[PDB]
Parts: sequence; C-alpha cells; structure tokens
Amino acid sequence: MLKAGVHFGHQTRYWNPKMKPFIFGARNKVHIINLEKTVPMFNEALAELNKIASRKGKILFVGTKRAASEAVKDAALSCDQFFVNHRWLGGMLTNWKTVRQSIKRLKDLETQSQDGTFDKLTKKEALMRTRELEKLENSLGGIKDMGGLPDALFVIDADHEHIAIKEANNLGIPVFAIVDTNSDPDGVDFVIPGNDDAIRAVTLYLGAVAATVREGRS
Amino acid sequence: SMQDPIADMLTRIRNGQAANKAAVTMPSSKLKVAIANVLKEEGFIEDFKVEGDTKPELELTLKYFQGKAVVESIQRVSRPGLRIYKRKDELPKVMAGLGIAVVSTSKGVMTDRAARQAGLGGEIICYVA
Amino acid sequence: SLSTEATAKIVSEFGRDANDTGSTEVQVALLTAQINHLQGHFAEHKKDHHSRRGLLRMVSQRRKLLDYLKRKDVARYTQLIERLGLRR
RNA sequence: CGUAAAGCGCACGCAGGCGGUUUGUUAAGUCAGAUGUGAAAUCCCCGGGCUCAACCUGGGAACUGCAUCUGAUACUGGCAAGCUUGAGUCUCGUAGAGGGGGGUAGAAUUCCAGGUGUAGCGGUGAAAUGCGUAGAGAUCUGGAGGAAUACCGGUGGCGAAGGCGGCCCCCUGGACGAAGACUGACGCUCAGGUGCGAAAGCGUGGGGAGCAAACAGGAUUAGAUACCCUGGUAGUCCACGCCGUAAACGAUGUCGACUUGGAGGUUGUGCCCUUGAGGCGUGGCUUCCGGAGCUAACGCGUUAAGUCGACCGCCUGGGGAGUA
Ligand SMILES: [Mg+2]
Ligand SMILES: [Mg+2]
Ligand SMILES: [Mg+2]
Ligand SMILES: [Mg+2]
Ligand SMILES: [Mg+2]
Ligand SMILES: [Mg+2]
Ligand SMILES: [Mg+2]
Ligand SMILES: [Mg+2]
Ligand SMILES: [Mg+2]
Ligand SMILES: [Mg+2]
Ligand SMILES: [Mg+2]
Ligand SMILES: [Mg+2]
Ligand SMILES: [Mg+2]
Ligand SMILES: [Mg+2]
Ligand SMILES: [Mg+2]
Ligand SMILES: [Mg+2]
Ligand SMILES: [Mg+2]
Ligand SMILES: [Mg+2]
Repeated sequence: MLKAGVHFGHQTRYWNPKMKPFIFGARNKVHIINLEKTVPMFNEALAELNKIASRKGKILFVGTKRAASEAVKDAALSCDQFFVNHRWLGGMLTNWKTVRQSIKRLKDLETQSQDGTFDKLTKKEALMRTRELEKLENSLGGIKDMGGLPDALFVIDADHEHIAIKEANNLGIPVFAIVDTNSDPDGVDFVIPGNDDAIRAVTLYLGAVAATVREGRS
Repeated sequence: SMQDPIADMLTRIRNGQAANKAAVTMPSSKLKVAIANVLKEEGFIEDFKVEGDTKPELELTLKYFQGKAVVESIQRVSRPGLRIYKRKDELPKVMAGLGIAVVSTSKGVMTDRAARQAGLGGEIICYVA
Repeated sequence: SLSTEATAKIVSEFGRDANDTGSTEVQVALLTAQINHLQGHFAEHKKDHHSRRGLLRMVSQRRKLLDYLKRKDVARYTQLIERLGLRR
C-alpha cells in the first residue's frame, strides 16, 4: 500500500486546522500525515491527471526553491509537460497575454545564440546580454512554447505557491498539488497530503507524475 | 440562561452546520424531538437519536449536499419574549414554498404544508430553508 | 467563616441528620448564624464596607431561601422563623 | 448604542418580564367549526342609465371586527406531584496590594543639638531673588517629627466598580480546585428603591517632614496676571460626618448556550522507574497573535464586536443645553 519509504509526514505546530482530516500524526512535536489516506489520493490523483494527459496533457510542474528547482527541470520537464522552478513571476497565467512577449524576447535572442548577431556587437554586450537571457531562462524556461493552454497544473508546495495556485483557481485550472500539514488545502482541487519540501516525496510523486503523463495512450 | 432551548437547538444546528460538523447533541425534551422529527422527515437532517434516560440526549446527524450544508437558514419566530400564533388562513410560507415553517397545533408539531392540509393552525415555532 | 464544629452542630439541629446538609431549613439557619455572629464584627469597624457586601449577600440569599420554603411548606416556614427568631 | 447620536461609575434587589426537565389534570391564552352581528352610503368587481365623461344606478364582493355555542390540547398560562443537569448547602485545601483594626521596621528628607572645617552654597538656558563670618554648604555624631514604603515588581495578583503594594498579629468578604454527600427550578434579569463610589471641595478638632492651588519675591518676554527660579497658605495626613462627581473607559450592560487554531503568563488538581531541573492530562483567570464570521472602515475574533435567546439602560441632525 505505502510506497513512500521515508516521507511519512512532516511539519510541527504551524498546522492548519483544515488539514486535520488527513492527519494521524503526533510524533515528537510533529504530525505524521495519514499515510493510509494519502495513497487513496494517488487514485484520483494520477487518474484524472492521466485521464486528461491522453485527452492530451498540458501540465506545468510548478515548484520552486533553491533546494529542488533542478529536481523539477527533470523528467518532470521532459515529457508532455511544462514547468517552473523559480520565483513564480506573478500574473504569468492571469496576464499570460502580457508575458507572452517576455517569451518572444527569450527566443528572439537564444534563437540568435549560436545564430544571428552574437559574438559581434561588443564583448561588453556579450555576457551582458546573456545575463538578459540567463535571467529569462530560469523563470520562463518551462514556458518556452505553451502550445496547448495550461490545462491542469501540478504544484509541489501549496501555499509556498500562493500565487500560482490562486491564478489557476481564477482561470479554472484543475490544480493538482501536494499539501504539507501546515499548508491550506481547498485551493487545491486534487489534494495530495504528506511532506512537500523534502528531497523524497518530491522526486517520488514528482517523478511518479512524470510517469502517467509520459504514458497514457501510447 | 437556558430560558429558550428551542432557539438553542435551532442554533446548535445553525452553528455546527456552519462548522461543517458531522453530528450535534444537546439536552432532549418531548418538544425538541417532535421538531427533530419534522426536520428529518423533511430532509434537513440525516437522522436523530435520543441516548439517555434520566438525562436524555437528543442527537442529530447533519447533512451536506453539494459542499454546502443542507440547512441554509434556521430562525426562531415565536419565543418566550414574544409568542406568535397564526390561524390556518394566515399561516406563513417560507421561500415562496421551498423550505418550510414548523408550526405546533392542537394536533401536534407539523410543517406548514402539513397544518395547512390539516385545515388548522397553531404557534409558528421556527422557519427553515 | 463560622466553624466546622459550629456548622456541624446546626445541620445536626435542623436537618434530618448530619448529611441532610442542603436542607432549606439548614441553609437558612447556618446563614442566620453567620449574619448574627457578624453583627458584632461590623459593630466595631463599621467602615469594613467590602466585608459588608458579603453580609448583605448572606441576608438576601437567606431572604430568597425563606421565600422558597414558605411557598413550598408554609408549615415548615413558620416553625423556622420562630425557632430562628426573626420576621418580627 | 467599541471609535459617528446612544451602556446608568459600580453593585444588591422589590414590583414587573422571562424561565430546565417529566407525567397527570385544567382549558384562560392559542386553534377549529357553527350561529348571530358587523346600518345604508363609500371603496372594489361585473353590469345598467345620462351623445362621452364626471355624474346616476342594479347586483355582488368586501367590512380583515365583535360576541355565543361546541369542539381540538401541541405550545403558553393555571393546579398537582415529581425529576437533577440549572442554582444552592456541606468537606479538606490553594493562591491573592480583597476589606477593617492595632502593632512595628529601615532608607531619605526637613528640623534641633554638638565635633571638625572655612567662604562660599543654592539655582538657571543665563540669571537674580534666597541662604552663609551669629560659620553656611560640605562632613561626622546624637535627637525630634511627619509622610510614603526602594529592591522584590512582573501585558504579575485581588476587588462589583471606585480602587488596593514594607513587615507582623487579630477580625473579616469573595474566588478557585478535588472527592463525593444533601436541597430539589430555590433561577435570570430588574423601572422604582437601597448601598458603595477616585481627586478635588465643605464642617469641628487634631496633625504638618516633603509637596503645593492661592499669594509674595526673582527672571523671561513686545507684553508674561504664565511656562522657569527663591519662598510659600489652604490642601495633601488622622478621626468623625458631608459631597455623589471623573476620558468613574474595554469609551464595549447583565446572565446563559453555541462556533477552527497558535505561542505565552498566572493559579488549582489527577496520573508517570517523583529516580531530570520533569512526562502526559484536567479546571479557574490572564496577555499577545490569528480562522471563519462580523464591521463604514479601523478593528473584533471561544475573555467576540461571530451565532442565538432573556431582561434592563439609552440614542433619533449640529448649535442652543446637560442650559432654563
Ligand atoms: Mg459617542
Ligand atoms: Mg459601564
Ligand atoms: Mg419545557
Ligand atoms: Mg355597509
Ligand atoms: Mg353608458
Ligand atoms: Mg401545561
Ligand atoms: Mg532619620
Ligand atoms: Mg542626623
Ligand atoms: Mg477568605
Ligand atoms: Mg456614599
Ligand atoms: Mg479626599
Ligand atoms: Mg478638612
Ligand atoms: Mg512655585
Ligand atoms: Mg456623567
Ligand atoms: Mg486579534
Ligand atoms: Mg486561547
Ligand atoms: Mg453576545
Ligand atoms: Mg443643572
């Protein structure tokens, strides 16, 4: 049943009353979540998740923190999936129409990286323009092309991603997310209990989500 | 003070409901019951339960349909400070007809749809919708 | 506020038995006891305004209790006030 | 009715209002039906008559009311008898600037007396008034007297509010906790009424170190009836008795029930190799923060300003006036 070796629960006081129904914790000043109620949330979780990924999966593995940013630009990145692993430039959904050209500048630049003008102008402009591009790259990588409009959203840390989730709620975007004990649920349609800032529960479910979009209908 | 229990019922409900509380209990009485009855029989609660003998204990199971609570509003109407009585022709109808009004009559605590059909009237205990 | 010995003595002089402690008659009498006792505390002092509050509280408590009995068992009421010696 | 008009400064309580829970009975309230009555006109509905209309008129409908009779008994009221959770009583303890009375301690100030000592001290922004050669201030010793209690001391504690801080005894009120035992709705609220109620202020007598309205002097200033300085009277202290007001404020009336959380403070109490200076519970009170919800907003938020009920107080534009 369980598969999460050691992600058990996490998070001490800072607990959010509304997160009681998924808590059976009480170990030494910290809640263990209800392991035996998380997994029934892989059912439904990766299900309507995939049930759309075969209807064609457009995702957004949104998750940040210099401590799991790269571990999101991974097979999470790779497949029928887009992502964000840095500061969630607020309004990036709700203002996509403004931001849509923050894209044009990314391409119209790297498309011109080993192309167009580049080694020319000055060797001032040089890395003094790749800073323009470096900056852009993170926070606006995963976006690159958005072919099929952001369709579901999968977020690591509910509240730490106040803004991201909110926008979704506003634009009618499913939002699948895992919520630590402390975080506020209900922003999340498809809720996933358990730890949300430890090198495992990430990768695990993260990697496991990559595994269900990346395969639905061949 | 205890002085008006029936409002306290109406309220312990109203409140627990707003607290998405599963169940709710309180001191019981002939009267509390008859209303818990109409409340179930009209499908505003799942089911009641009186568990005691010397110190009886009404217990109501609440309902929730969509995400909401089922009872969207429950108010007193008569009360110790100010009793209300209506004749048959002058009985009230809540939400145009949807939802109901509990009225006590010489033939027991029944709804307004009810007492109306029964051709009589009495004290209009509370409104519910 | 009155002794255990004294309070006991009166339960045993007014109720069915020691234990019948909350009997109307008893309460009244161990109230009536403390009030009278007190009359002398407030005889001297007199400016002990605060403590005075407590004493009135005793009188009005007793007053309500006396009122209760009378309504209940008038027979018991009369015996009481005689034997306790008040309601001139 | 927190901050806009609006919670009485606080309490106790008569009348009054309201009142847990059970069974029986009553049938006043309540409800049903029946009958009579509710003048005509008017209003309204459908018509009819004046060339139309206003106007006139037929007939209904309506008069939501009142009474009599007979019924129904859930709710309310009455009568009866209970019930135990509401409310009391009892037992042992706990904390406390809760009240009243008496006793007492050290530190300082002022004063009196004396040693030493000698020309200044004191005060301000700067000054001067003032104090010192009759020896001041400074220092030391002894003594008198009044007033208040450093440190502890703490969004600490107690009280209804006012408000209550050295230490000790005596008298005394309330609160809380742990067991069970007793009463059995004895309750809540409360116009009127009664009590209490800071400071100032009044009356007779005391008492008087420091402080200080008034008043005097010295300055500042254009003026300076002030702010500053040198003095200093009532007063500030005690007893007895008046006064009855304060931004008497949480500017939030009292009681009860209900509704996510988090970190403290304080105070009881149960359990745990007491084997840790603790470990886990379970009451009373308290501070901060914060959710729903509420709010004009600020904010409040299980100590509500949320959700409900009982009773009381009070508001109805500013000024006039809390005046006549
Ligand atoms: Mg005002
Ligand atoms: Mg007040
Ligand atoms: Mg009842
Ligand atoms: Mg007529
Ligand atoms: Mg005609
Ligand atoms: Mg009855
Ligand atoms: Mg001295
Ligand atoms: Mg001396
Ligand atoms: Mg005591
Ligand atoms: Mg007085
Ligand atoms: Mg005075
Ligand atoms: Mg005087
Ligand atoms: Mg002066
Ligand atoms: Mg006033
Ligand atoms: Mg707050
Ligand atoms: Mg709390
Ligand atoms: Mg309230
Ligand atoms: Mg006047």
